[PDB]
Amino acid sequence: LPILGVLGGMGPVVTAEFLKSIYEYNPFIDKEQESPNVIVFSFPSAPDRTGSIDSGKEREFIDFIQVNLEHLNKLADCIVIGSCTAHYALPQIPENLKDKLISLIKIADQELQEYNEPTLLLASTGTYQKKLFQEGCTTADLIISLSESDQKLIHEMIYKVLKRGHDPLSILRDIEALLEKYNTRSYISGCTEFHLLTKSLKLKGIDSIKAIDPLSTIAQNFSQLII
Amino acid sequence: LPILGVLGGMGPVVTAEFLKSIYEYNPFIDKEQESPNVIVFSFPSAPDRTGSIDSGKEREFIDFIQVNLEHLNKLADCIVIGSCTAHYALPQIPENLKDKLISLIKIADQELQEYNEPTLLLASTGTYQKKLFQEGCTTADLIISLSESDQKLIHEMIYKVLKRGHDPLSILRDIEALLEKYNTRSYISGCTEFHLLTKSLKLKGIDSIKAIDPLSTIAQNFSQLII
Ligand SMILES: *[C][C@](*)(C(*)([O])=O)C(*)(*)(*)([N])C(*)(*)([O])=O
Ligand SMILES: *[C][C@](*)(C(*)([O])=O)C(*)(*)(*)([N])C(*)(*)([O])=O
Repeated sequence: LPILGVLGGMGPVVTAEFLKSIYEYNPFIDKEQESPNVIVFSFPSAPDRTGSIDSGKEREFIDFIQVNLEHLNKLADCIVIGSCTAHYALPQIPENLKDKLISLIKIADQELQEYNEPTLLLASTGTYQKKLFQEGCTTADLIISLSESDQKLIHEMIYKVLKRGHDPLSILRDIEALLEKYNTRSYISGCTEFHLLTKSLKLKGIDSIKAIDPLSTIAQNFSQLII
Repeated sequence: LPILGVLGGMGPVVTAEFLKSIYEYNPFIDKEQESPNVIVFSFPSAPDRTGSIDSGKEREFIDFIQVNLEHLNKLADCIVIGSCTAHYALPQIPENLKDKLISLIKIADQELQEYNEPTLLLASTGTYQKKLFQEGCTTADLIISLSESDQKLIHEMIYKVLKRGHDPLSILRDIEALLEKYNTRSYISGCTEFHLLTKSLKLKGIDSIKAIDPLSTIAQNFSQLII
């Protein structure tokens, strides 16, 4: 009966891998009928998120979301947007469409409250420009913001490696480096692509790092979260 | 602009992995905007397909499809059902809903015509009961039907291993065995789960076997097939 709608494609590789996680972390006992009921709107054609801010038409982007939320509100019970940045348009949307919503920022916020140690916000320059975490989280004093320099190095990783579907473990060495620099053993997948990393770490059984990955957190607690 | 709708979840593991293939086999050059626009209805709760035939209510199952096709006809340009068996309900659906459809049986049929050697139809007992390939394919004389005995051994693989998300390569030895028995170096993923195998073979670079996997064939030729 209960159905999740996912407005994704903003990271189509991640979008796919996220759905894969949902069934990985909710494997049925006897019958498939048991398993999670998901709807995925995978639209890569969504106007570039970090590039919609740096041009005149954020107007075009907000429309995209509104249109697709109007659809998903009918077909789903709960709704998730598979892009953190993308949440920046939610001020502009009428409150009725956001009734079913589950903020990736709120999920990250709760996770960080329980973990309760300083944690590095891994996000692109454009994700940071929107200040979604600094405004949105109650646990904001525990968030370590990257330097503008390192935000661009993370922009490289996301777009040049992760988004292109290459092995997430390749960037691991560069991420371990940052973690020592900013002096934590933990990260927030500000940019959703780090769902891909989060998995690859768990797969390798590398427990040295604590990952606050909202998409993992959703997948795992699907049975609870979806009403 | 062009959008594919996928009525899936009949194999939720496959459904996820299929979407992953779409982006694996259509990796963008410069911008993600380029990439494939997909909608996925992943509903595991679809009444058991092989078990809907062996009870009174195939009536319940046909409704499920019709309802979801009515939806997808609005939101998509082309439509695919992520289950071969599931095509057995298409006689009962009004022709207007099937205007956008892409038959997994037709795709398998074309592929087999070009390959043009005897090829083993790997499918469950229930998939066979519906005789979808024997009636649907023009290339039907090239299809080698499994023995009823071996259909149940494939039922085991599908449900006990593949559907439960375990490594598809584990069954490989048992599949190589069948291929030698029925005396081919080729197979048809009658049951869609063998998308999972098809990938795992390609990943390993095992070219000894020729796989007629419709879901691979769709993913690869997305740019062409979707109008
Ligand atoms: C901005 C990035 C994206 O996917 O468009 C990032 N993954 C995000 O939104 O969190
Ligand atoms: C019957 C099986 C299923 O997925 O329900 C098989 N994968 C098929 O339909 O091809």
